[PDB]
Parts: sequence; structure tokens; C-alpha cells
Amino acid sequence: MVLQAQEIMTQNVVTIRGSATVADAVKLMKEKKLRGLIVEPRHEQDPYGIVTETDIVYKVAAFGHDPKTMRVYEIMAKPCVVVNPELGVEYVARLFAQTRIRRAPVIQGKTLLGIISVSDILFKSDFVEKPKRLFIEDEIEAAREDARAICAAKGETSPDCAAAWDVVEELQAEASH
Amino acid sequence: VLQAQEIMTQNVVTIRGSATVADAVKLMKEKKLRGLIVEPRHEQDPYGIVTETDIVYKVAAFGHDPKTMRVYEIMAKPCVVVNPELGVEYVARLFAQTRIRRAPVIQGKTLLGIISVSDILFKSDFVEKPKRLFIEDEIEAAREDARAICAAKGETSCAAAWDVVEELQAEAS
Amino acid sequence: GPMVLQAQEIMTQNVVTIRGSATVADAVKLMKEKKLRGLIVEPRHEQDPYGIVTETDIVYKVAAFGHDPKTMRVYEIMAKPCVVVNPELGVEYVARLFAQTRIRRAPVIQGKTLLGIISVSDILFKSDFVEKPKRLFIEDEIEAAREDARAICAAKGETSAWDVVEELQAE
Amino acid sequence: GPMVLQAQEIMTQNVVTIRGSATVADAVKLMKEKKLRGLIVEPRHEQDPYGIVTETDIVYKVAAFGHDPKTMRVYEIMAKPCVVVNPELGVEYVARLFAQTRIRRAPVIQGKTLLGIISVSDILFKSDFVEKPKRLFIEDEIEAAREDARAICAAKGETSAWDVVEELQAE
Amino acid sequence: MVLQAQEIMTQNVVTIRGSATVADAVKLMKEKKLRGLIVEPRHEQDPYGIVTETDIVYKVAAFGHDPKTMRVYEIMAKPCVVVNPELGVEYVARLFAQTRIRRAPVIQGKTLLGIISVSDILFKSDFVEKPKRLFIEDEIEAAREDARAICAAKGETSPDCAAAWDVVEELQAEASH
Amino acid sequence: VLQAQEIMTQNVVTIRGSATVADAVKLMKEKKLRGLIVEPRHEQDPYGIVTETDIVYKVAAFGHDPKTMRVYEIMAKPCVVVNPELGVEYVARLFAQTRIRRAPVIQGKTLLGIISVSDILFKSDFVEKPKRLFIEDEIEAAREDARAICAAKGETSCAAAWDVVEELQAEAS
Ligand SMILES: [Cl-]
Ligand SMILES: [Cl-]
Ligand SMILES: [Cl-]
Ligand SMILES: [Cl-]
Ligand SMILES: [Cl-]
Ligand SMILES: [Cl-]
Ligand SMILES: [Cl-]
Ligand SMILES: [Cl-]
Repeated sequence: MVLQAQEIMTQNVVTIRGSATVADAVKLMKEKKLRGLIVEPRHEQDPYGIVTETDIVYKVAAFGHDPKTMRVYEIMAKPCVVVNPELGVEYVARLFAQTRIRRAPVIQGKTLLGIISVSDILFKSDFVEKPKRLFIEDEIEAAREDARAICAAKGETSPDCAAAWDVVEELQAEASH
Repeated sequence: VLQAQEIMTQNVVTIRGSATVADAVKLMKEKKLRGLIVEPRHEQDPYGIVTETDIVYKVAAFGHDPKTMRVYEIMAKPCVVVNPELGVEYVARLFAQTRIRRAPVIQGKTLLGIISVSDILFKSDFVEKPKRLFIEDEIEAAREDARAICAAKGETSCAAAWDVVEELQAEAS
Repeated sequence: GPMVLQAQEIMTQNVVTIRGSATVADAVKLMKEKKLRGLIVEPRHEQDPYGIVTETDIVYKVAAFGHDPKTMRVYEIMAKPCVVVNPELGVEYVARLFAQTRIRRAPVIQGKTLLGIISVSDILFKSDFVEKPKRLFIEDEIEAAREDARAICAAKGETSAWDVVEELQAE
Repeated sequence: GPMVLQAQEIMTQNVVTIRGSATVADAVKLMKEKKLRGLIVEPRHEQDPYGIVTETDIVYKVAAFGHDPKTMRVYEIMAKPCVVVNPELGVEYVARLFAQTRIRRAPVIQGKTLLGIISVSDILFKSDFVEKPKRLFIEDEIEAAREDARAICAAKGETSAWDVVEELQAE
Repeated sequence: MVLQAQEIMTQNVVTIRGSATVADAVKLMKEKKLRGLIVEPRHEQDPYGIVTETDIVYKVAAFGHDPKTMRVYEIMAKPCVVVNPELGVEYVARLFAQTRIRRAPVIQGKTLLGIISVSDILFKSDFVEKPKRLFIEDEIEAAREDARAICAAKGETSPDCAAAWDVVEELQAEASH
Repeated sequence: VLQAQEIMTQNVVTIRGSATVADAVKLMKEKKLRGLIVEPRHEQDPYGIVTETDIVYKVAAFGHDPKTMRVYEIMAKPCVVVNPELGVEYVARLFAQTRIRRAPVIQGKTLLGIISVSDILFKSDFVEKPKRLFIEDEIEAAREDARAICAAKGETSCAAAWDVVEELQAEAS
């Protein structure tokens, strides 16, 4: 059974309103050692948002702006990239790499469950013991079509036929390992 | 509030990640589709997407052979997905912020459609109903600003603050 | 056909322009009317560059922030000068230009003359890359080898690699 | 002079090409010899695009990884097709093209004819932007206002904003 | 006295060799809850390097590579951006924003002192209480030249002269606040 | 090993962040400099840099007035600095990784010069001495690989591993 986002997420998740001051966000973040706060939907159809340590440092501290007057809505990401609780941990890694984020709320429908970060992955994913070759089932399926085509064209007992099924075999050994 | 589902393209073609890029292009030519949704292999598997830009930039721009390359080599999986109920203004903004042009519209595990920058341009109400993003947050923050002025100055001056509020609420309406 | 397919053979041939001074609203109006995802911005005079405004400019810079299209002008979101395409540019090179400049569409300009607009959509729907794939710079790979093959059959005898220039040639 | 300074007036006029099939080593050799930071890659024929290889291509893709320039070919690190510059393009528009495409140099091409190479260095050392600054798209700002000024003196009487089209004009 | 990088850095800094496996790096990182490891110079002239949580998640986990065979040198940044111990915390924020990193060794000459991150800034910088308007001394100096030029051109008792010194005054009030 | 200081441009002009962009351009024209170093205002203040690309992209490309814009508005401060002793191969690599083209060469608090991609192209020994980056790490990792093979297989087979090592050391030499 593939390890899931919900299994490694930080379960204690804290929200803040978009209208709050960056100072409020900072105080909350220091008090609980949080590197991301989820921004509270204002109603059922309103997306989730997120404000991160990197937003705060890059957009506020780096320009010497005053966090006591700046608001969260001015720095947050809303809507933000979200993670399904069932999403396998190799996919959460890939999402984060592709969208260039380090952190996302874990959301089931409209319901906030947690927050998942690069740190959650580093510290709690099974990627060292169980590295999952991405899309390996698509590779197997493609390689089986190649083998069938080659075998039907060149003969079911030809060396190229055998070599093409050996590509399938190797990919299949890896997946069930 | 205009929703993603009210402007999405409803007819949505799926393809497997194992299919050749040539198979993708053939289906896209046939129906004039600029994205195909990649279908989950099982219940925990995310949605994926393969677009015209993926094909042009990753295949055609190197002169690779589409008959031998596969969809899984150029798709985005997991992809950014859109909730059917998300305001179109927020769709525009998600797309800007993640630098994508199109996404499947998903409810639970179910594909409902695909939505693009083209759908927003052609069908959104952004010209006649410009939506100031986060204007409701500005309104709560101006209220909080007023209460700090009334407890510090006193219950008139405090009145100067409370007007700012009305000018924003007027603008929301 | 056996010749390299050119940009002018797959471009969208219909091209209305708009002025840089027009409102974004006018641009959207025109785009909706004729189903356009890019509009070419008209040079003010013979020496003024071509420009372009796209669906992405409008959606990312206007809609995404809630700006009023009726007050914004095209000049505020357009790209001018824009990347242009020569009519005779091989469709594979258009693909490559687009990936390296991170654009999706451009006008096809012949000297000072606007001829059409070519997009990633044109390439996807009308390119021959599926039946005639051809690795970019294969011709240069050859030149380089047919020259290494000069120096290898110069030093290590004319009797002993050359089929590389032969195989690459059929490809 | 009072006219907009053109790219051809500040370009570096001397232009040696190199073939895409040449080794990186040959390219560096030529670049060192004549103090060049960009080399134009020669079209293989009338329909083949211009290309360019730069000091940054060489330093980032070759030196930074320790690759052997004597074995790598220009085609492996060049940009082809490259962004090109029309000889008559206003020097401010060249600046802008460069920022929007994130390049620092390009060939100046007249039709199919190579005329020179223009760089951020040419702009910095030879542009008139210090004595003659001119906000990009000011001319469009005017057009837009001289038209708002039509509709404001159409609705709210010809007796009552227009000096905007006047002040902007001297600027 | 301006708060410095060395005052807010994580002092306990851990190094690893470039030749170590990504698995070794991961184990070290989990054991001490580290989000960056500094890569050990091989000799006195050899630059420092860094490998981060984000390198590991983006380059290893996201592609299902095997950390037990991959080496740190394949994913690290070497040389890396480094932070002088005396660098004011508003500048460390700005460096990180401009180079798009979240984490850097603190280095004095060739000597490693610590590691400083976006989290160190969020949790321990004085940016909420003392926001520092970047380059405010350059603005003051520029505004004083403007005032002098204007006053000499238009008269030392003209309204535009007074308005230009008022720009200086406002900037000066802020800096000593 | 060729060092940054052996290929840097030695003559280095500084400018204050308060200077106009026009003042920057005038000095750059006069000496043909594609960067100026911005000098620390005091002992804890970092080095900064302003380059030809900053000027062209941030000033000329908008048609802003260089006589009114100031250096502080377009400079990089703090900037990426280079140690005089850093191998040129590593300079190339720092520049690739941070996407810069030039940097001051600093020792302690002292400006020694400026080094660019041009200095590397013109004066580096990268053609005749290509430097495989991290080859010394590859060598330690292949040694560690050998010892794991000798304790698991036994002291010959283990011999297959130890050759890989020599082929890399040969290549370092
Ligand atoms: Cl973050
Ligand atoms: Cl975290
Ligand atoms: Cl797309
Ligand atoms: Cl577009
Ligand atoms: Cl360059
Ligand atoms: Cl990181
Ligand atoms: Cl940290
Ligand atoms: Cl530069």
C-alpha cells in the first residue's frame, strides 16, 4: 500500500483570515513554529489560500515594508495549489517540483485536513527505502505495445521479439519490487 | 458569481499516459482540442494533462518522433485542477500564478470538463463585471482599522475611517 | 510534400490589427467576435515595430487582478516589439523559436508586410512532424562527422566510421 | 540628432560568422582573436534561419560543467532560430526586445542579409537615452487621451482636460 | 545596532562530503531535523556547497531516483551563495529574494560559522518591530542633492526649495526612528 | 588551478547608490565598463553591483530618464561576490547557477577587481584543460563502492571495482 499525503502531513493545521495583518501572521507563526498558514475561505465556494515564510521574507522583510500595516491578502497565494489526502507521496514531490512550491494545504473536497511541505516529505516519506519510478505503469503498458508490434512484424521467435519482451520484464520486476 | 463550470468546455477527451504523442496529436486534430486529460489508472491516482504547448515545445521543437515518444514523457501529472464552483476571476488568477493555460475541471474523482484562458477570454464576464480580487478582505481590514481609531481617538473625528468602508462596499455592491 | 513545410503554409491567414491606443475592452470585443487568441498591434509608421496582444496577456494582467478592461489600454499589456516569424521559416524552427522565447503565437511578417499569424495551435493541427519527424540540426551533425571522417581516413588510412554520414543522410 | 536613433547606427558593424558544425573550440578561438562576445551562425541556405552563439552559452553550458570544447559542436549550445533586429528599429525598442526575450545580443538582419550585431553593450555605450529620454508608448497615451478629450468635450460641453494632449506632446 | 545574520543563524551547523550518498544526507537530516547540509570543502581553496530539502525532494523523490546510489555531488549547489556573519538581517532577506534561495551557510573568510534560512529570519528577525527601508541612506543622499540643486536654481526661499528639503526631512525622520 | 584573481579585470571603478543612472552611464562610457561596483557605506554594509543589463532592461527599455533615476533603484545589493582564490571552473558554475554575468572579486572587505563571463571566455584555460566538475567526489564515491564490493564478494572478482577508480584518477592526473 502506497504511502499517502495524509499519512505524512502535519495534522495540526492553523488558518488565518486574509484581512489579518502580516504582523498577526508572524506572531502566530512564531508561537507555533509554522512555516505556512492556510488562509480561511470566506464562504463555501471561496478557495483556500496560503501564506508562507518565503512570502513573508521575500515580499515584506526584503523590501523593508511594515508588517503591522501590510495585510495577508497582499502577499498570499489565493487560490493556491492543494493536495488530495490520498495522493501518493512521490506525486506530492512531483507536484511541488513542477509548480515550484514547498508547501500546500491538504484538502478533501472543501474540507481542510492538514498542511504538507517539503520538510514533511524529507522527514517522513519512504522515498529512501521505496523509490517509485514515476509513471512506471505507463512505461510497462507502452513497452508491451512495442513488444507486441515488434513480435507480430518480425516473428514471435525472433531475437528482437525477445529483446522487446525483456524491456517489459525488467520494468515489471522493478514495479513489484 | 460566474463559475468555472459555466464557462468550461464540456466535451472532454481523455488519453492514457502510455499512448504515443502521435496518438495524442491525432485525437487533438480530429476534435480541435488544445489539451487532453490523462485519466487516473486507479482510485488514488491523480489527473494529468497534456497540452499543445507540451507537444510543440517538447516534441516538435527538437524534431523528435511523435510515433515513438509517449504521452507520459511530456504530460503534467499530477496537474493543477479546477473545482467546478471556483469563481472565474479566481480561475484567471490560479492560471497566472502557476503559469498554465488550461486545466481539467474535477469534482471528487469525476472529470466534468476542461477550462482554458480561451474560455475565460471568450465567455467570462470580466469586461462588464470587473472583480477587484480580495475586495472583501480590504473591507474587513478597513473595519478593523476603524475600531482601532474609535478606541484611540474617540467616537467622532473615527468617523473619517468609517467612510472609507462605505466607498469599498459601494464598489462591491 | 517532400519539401520542408513553411510557416506561411500553416499560419492562420486572417489578420485584423488593433491600435496600441485602444481599450482592452475593444480588443476583447474583437477577439470574441472573430474567435482570436492573438491580435496584432498595428505599427504607427513604417519604422515602428509590430506588436501583439494575447489571450494570456488579457487573462493574466487584467482578469486575474480585476482591472477594468474599459479603462486599460492595449499598450499597457501588449508585447512591442514582438517576436516575428518569416513566412518561409521551417515549421520545426517556428516550434523551436516559440519554446526558446516562451511565446505561443507571433505575426508572420514579410519585410514590412503583415501576412498572418502563426500559433502553437497551427503547429499542432497542421504540422507534418508526425509523418516527417526530423531531428533539429541533423544536417550540422553530418557536416561535423563528414570532416571527422576526413581526419580519421587521413590519419588511420583510407582503408579504415564513414557509414555515419550515410545513415544520418537517409534519416 | 532629433530623429530616433536606429539599431543600425549603434550596432557593432563587423560580423564574422561560424558554421553550426564547428567545434566550440573553434568558436572560442575566433571569439578570443577578435574580442567577440557573440558569433552569428551562418544559414545553410536561403531559407535557413540565422543563429547565434554567445559568451554566456559557452561559459554556462561548457565551462561550468567541464565539457571539452574540442569535442562539442556549436549546434549543441547555440540558439537557432535566434531573435533578430531590423536595422531601423529604434534603439529603445531594441532595449525592450532584449528585456522581454531575456537576451543581450542579436544579429541585425536586412531581409536575408546580415549587417552587424547589436548588444546591451552597444546600447549602454552608444544610446542617446540620457540626453533624449522618451517613455515607451507615450504616442499611444496621447492617441488614447486625444479621443477621451473628444468624448469629454462631446458630453460635458466644448467649453470644458485637453492640455494633457499638449503637455504629453512636448514630452 | 542593526541585528546581524550571525545573531539569528542556526549555530549548530552540520556538514557532509560531496561523495556521500543522498541516503546518508537524508539520514543525517532526519536525525537532527535539518533542512540544509553544508558540503565540506575538500581543501582551503575549495568552495562551500549546500544541499537542501528542496534539492532532495525535487531532484531525487520527484523522479523516483534511488537515494542509496545517487550522490550529494549530483544534487548540491557548489559553489553556493554564502552569507557574511555581519550582514544585516534585512539584507540577508533581500539576498535570498534576489537569488531565490531559502538557505545559506554563514561564512567568515573560509570559516563556516552556521547556516541561515528563511525560517531563521521569520522566527528571529526584528523585521516586525524594526522594518528597515532598503537603501534609505542612498535615498537621503539623493534627495539632498536634489534639494541643493533645486534651491540653487530656484532660490533658497522658494516653495519648491522648501518642498525638496521636506522630502529629506521625512526620509531622515524615518531612518533615526 | 587557474584562479579568479588571475583572470579578473583589475581596474575597478566604484559608484555610490545615490548617484544617478546617468552618472553611472557616463563613467561606464568613459572607461568601457559593463559593471560598476557599489561601495559599502560602512563596515557591515555589503557590496553591490550595477550592470549594463540592469541599465538597458530597467531604464532604457521603459524610456525612463536616467538623469532622475538612481543607481539604488536598479542595483543588486547585496550582490554575489567572488573569492580571489576560487577556481575559474567554479566561477563559471556560480554564474550559471545564479544567472549572473559578472561580480566583484572581494577579499575580506577589500575590492580587488571584477570578473565576468567575458573574462572567463577570453582568459580561462577551459579549452585546453577541461575540468570535470566534482571528479574528486566521483573518485571518493568509487572507492567507497569498491570497499563495499570487497567485504561482500571477497578480495578478488572487488578487483573489477578498483579499476573504475584508476580510469578516473588517470582522467584527473
Ligand atoms: Cl515556502
Ligand atoms: Cl514544514
Ligand atoms: Cl497550453
Ligand atoms: Cl498566448
Ligand atoms: Cl550573452
Ligand atoms: Cl530549500
Ligand atoms: Cl530552517
Ligand atoms: Cl550583465
